Amino acid sequence: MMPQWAYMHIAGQDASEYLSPGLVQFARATDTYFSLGNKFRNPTVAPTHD
Amino acid sequence: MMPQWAYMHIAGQDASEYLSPGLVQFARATDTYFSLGNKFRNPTVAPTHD
Amino acid sequence: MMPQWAYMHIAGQDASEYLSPGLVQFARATDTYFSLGNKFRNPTVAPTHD
Amino acid sequence: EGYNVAQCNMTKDWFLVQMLSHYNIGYQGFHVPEGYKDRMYSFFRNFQPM
Amino acid sequence: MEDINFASLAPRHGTRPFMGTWNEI
Amino acid sequence: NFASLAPRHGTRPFMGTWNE
Amino acid sequence: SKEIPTPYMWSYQPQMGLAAGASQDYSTRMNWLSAGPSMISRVNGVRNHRNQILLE
Amino acid sequence: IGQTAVPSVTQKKFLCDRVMWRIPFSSNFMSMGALTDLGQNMLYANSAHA
Amino acid sequence: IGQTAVPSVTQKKFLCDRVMWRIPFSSNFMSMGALTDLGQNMLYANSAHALDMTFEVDPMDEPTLLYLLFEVFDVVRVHQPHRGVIEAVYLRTPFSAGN
Amino acid sequence: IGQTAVPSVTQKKFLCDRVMWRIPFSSNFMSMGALTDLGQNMLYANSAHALDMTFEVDPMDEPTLLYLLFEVFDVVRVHQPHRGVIEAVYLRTPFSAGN
Amino acid sequence: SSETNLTQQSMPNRPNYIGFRDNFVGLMYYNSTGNMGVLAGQASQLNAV
Amino acid sequence: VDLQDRNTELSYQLLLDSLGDRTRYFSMWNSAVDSYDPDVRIIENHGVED
Amino acid sequence: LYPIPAKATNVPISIPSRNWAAFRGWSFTRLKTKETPSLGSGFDPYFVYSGSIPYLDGTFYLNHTFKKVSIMFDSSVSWPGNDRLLTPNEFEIKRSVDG
Amino acid sequence: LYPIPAKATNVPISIPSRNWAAFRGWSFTRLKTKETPSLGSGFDPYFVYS
Amino acid sequence: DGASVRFDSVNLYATFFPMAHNTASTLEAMLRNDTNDQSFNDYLSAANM
Repeated sequence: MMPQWAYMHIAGQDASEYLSPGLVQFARATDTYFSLGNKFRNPTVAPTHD
Repeated sequence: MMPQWAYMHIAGQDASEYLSPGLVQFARATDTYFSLGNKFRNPTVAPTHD
Repeated sequence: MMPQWAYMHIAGQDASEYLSPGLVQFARATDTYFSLGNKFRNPTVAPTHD
Repeated sequence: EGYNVAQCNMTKDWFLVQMLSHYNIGYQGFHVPEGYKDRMYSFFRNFQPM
Repeated sequence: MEDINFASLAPRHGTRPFMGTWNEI
Repeated sequence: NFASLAPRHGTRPFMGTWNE
Repeated sequence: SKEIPTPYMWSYQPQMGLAAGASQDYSTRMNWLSAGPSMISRVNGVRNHRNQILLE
Repeated sequence: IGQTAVPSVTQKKFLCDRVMWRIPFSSNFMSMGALTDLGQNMLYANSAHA
Repeated sequence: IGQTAVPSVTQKKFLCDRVMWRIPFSSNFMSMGALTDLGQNMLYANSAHALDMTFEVDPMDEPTLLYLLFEVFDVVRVHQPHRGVIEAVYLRTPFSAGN
Repeated sequence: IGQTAVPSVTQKKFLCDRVMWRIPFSSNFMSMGALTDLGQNMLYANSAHALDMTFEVDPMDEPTLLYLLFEVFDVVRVHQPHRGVIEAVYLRTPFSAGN
Repeated sequence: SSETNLTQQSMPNRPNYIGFRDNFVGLMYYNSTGNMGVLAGQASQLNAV
Repeated sequence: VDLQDRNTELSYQLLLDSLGDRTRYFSMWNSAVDSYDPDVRIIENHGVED
Repeated sequence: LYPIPAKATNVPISIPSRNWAAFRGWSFTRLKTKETPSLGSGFDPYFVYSGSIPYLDGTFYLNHTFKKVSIMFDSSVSWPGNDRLLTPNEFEIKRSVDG
Repeated sequence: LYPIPAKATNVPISIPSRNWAAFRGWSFTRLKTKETPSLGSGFDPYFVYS
Repeated sequence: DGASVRFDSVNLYATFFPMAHNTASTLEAMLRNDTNDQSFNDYLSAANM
């Protein structure tokens, strides 16, 4: 059921949305020399209808 | 003369402009698994002055 | 000190910012057949604090 | 029935299944996958009919 | 001997979570 | 068979290659 | 020359913690001898503008 | 081969070495997203499947 | 090798042919921009430093040369104000040549 | 080669196998767009021109063929208005087949 | 010519390809003030080089 | 509607070269492009290390 | 360019106090003397050699001959200092013995 | 340490350019080559004296 | 040299995306509208003399 998938990043928000905005700005500003991208899970989910 | 080039997509609008916007949204929504791009001609026209 | 680096394009504005906006439009309008990009210096500058 | 493919022993469903499940290729319709998605452990890099 | 490229503006994913693949109306 | 973040941008040296 | 001078750079003594003497910025000069007055004025305008900042 | 070629049986086979075979649990065998559609249809069960 | 293998010394070396060794004048050795952070760090600037450098190399048994490049900006600005006129202004910095 | 090298003529040639030669009908020989600028140049439009061409080739000592492709648009539009009906409309231009 | 010279042994000469340098390196004077090239306005001979 | 004044076979050969890498053989369509040994077309006679 | 005598293991260099604003760092390698032309002249009588010229062609080699290098501002300001590297005041490129 | 070949009577030495701040002076003496080891070598295979 | 070929059988295979019926019915209704006619152009588009 989703409460557990959301907490564990199997489904729900992307890292660019669940992380505090302060850290997202830090990552965007330092990404060319210190990279924070490989440390946060981004769910991807197939469509269930139509 | 251009009425026929437009109807036959030798000149005039791009596929993103002549198709109904419903079909353009359908294409954008399904393009990773069902691809509609190769079925619509996009004119390209060289500039005639300057 | 920066007055010389700015005049010589070692720091300061990019070519997209110091060229007259008419020329930036001319370049963007002709770039597929006559290419102006490689004739203007773009500074790149490391961050000095933090 | 003629359910083989690809001038070997493999079948029309199993080949459709392996092409879809590695590359999304098997609908609309079979071709050589692009070299960046054809990794070293991928199907079409390694399939050898004889 | 040249083709002129067909097709729309390529895929966009309708990100409620990170990429789904469905929103149409 | 899996993948993460990193596909996000900010590389311009003016406008900013470090901002808080 | 006399009125848009090149600044004297201060050398340092890290042993003693003092200036080590001074001599001009010979190491940072724009080579204008194949430009004309239309741009030499701009080069002098930069060299003047530098000295204003150093005084401030 | 030649005029005196012997009557012959034809043998067909394949090799597919470095691969490991896959079957996606997705309704149409495609990678629409890493959390598949069928893994969300089958979420809830009275007698969760053998 | 085999049962009768002779006792042995191990030698290790490397080759790196077409390269030219580098040391960026940047506080952490990274290319954060072409104009480095240390080149703006106004200590190694206006109040001017002396530099000494020393290298230890394998003895060569023939006369050779150290090739040392001081990496600097070597930029030109070209102005064309009237028909058939080119005024070009050069600045190489640091290590500038020309009044 | 060597001290007894014989006086010599120098010969030059080229090969270009898998290619097919091209001459774009565009005012400056560039692919600015698929519908070229000269193809829009309504002098050589409606008030229709005759074309003469001549080729000089190496004599082949056997019968051969010039293959000449006149590049044109060769487009079809396909309309499917009802269940099981296909109406396809073809226009090749210039060199249209019909009237 | 003699009975013993009948035993001479020949080796092929060493291969030695010769041609112009990559990108014509060395064919034009660069970074040599005694022979500096010129690009200057015809009537206003300030060298741009 | 087909014309004596058309060449679909060559158009398809040219199309595939633009769509992907013709240097990759695919048995399903019997795609394996005609070639010659480049050391045989133009003889590079640098003799022998004897 | 600086000379390295036959059998010389050490190569000391110094440049007197000057501006370092916008400096980018160092690049270096080693060249043979008989393989390097003296471009300071229109012609070079002592350039008795026709192989690659690593000073101009790229084509470096001899990079593996370096043992170590040190950098020192104002004779006492070892660079980068700040106890950055594994023990030193210098860039130890390679080791003949490693405890 | 600087070497002096057998029967030599002169030892010229030089230091190419140097800062002499807090230099205290010169002290010196003469040693036999036999009666002193090299060190920095972990072992001296030529130190045959004791 | 007598090479020869026999065709014992020829069969048309076809493969269908297993599309949701309401989505397929919707897509058909959009593709039947004359605004959305499919169009194609030969890659080697030329007359072949």
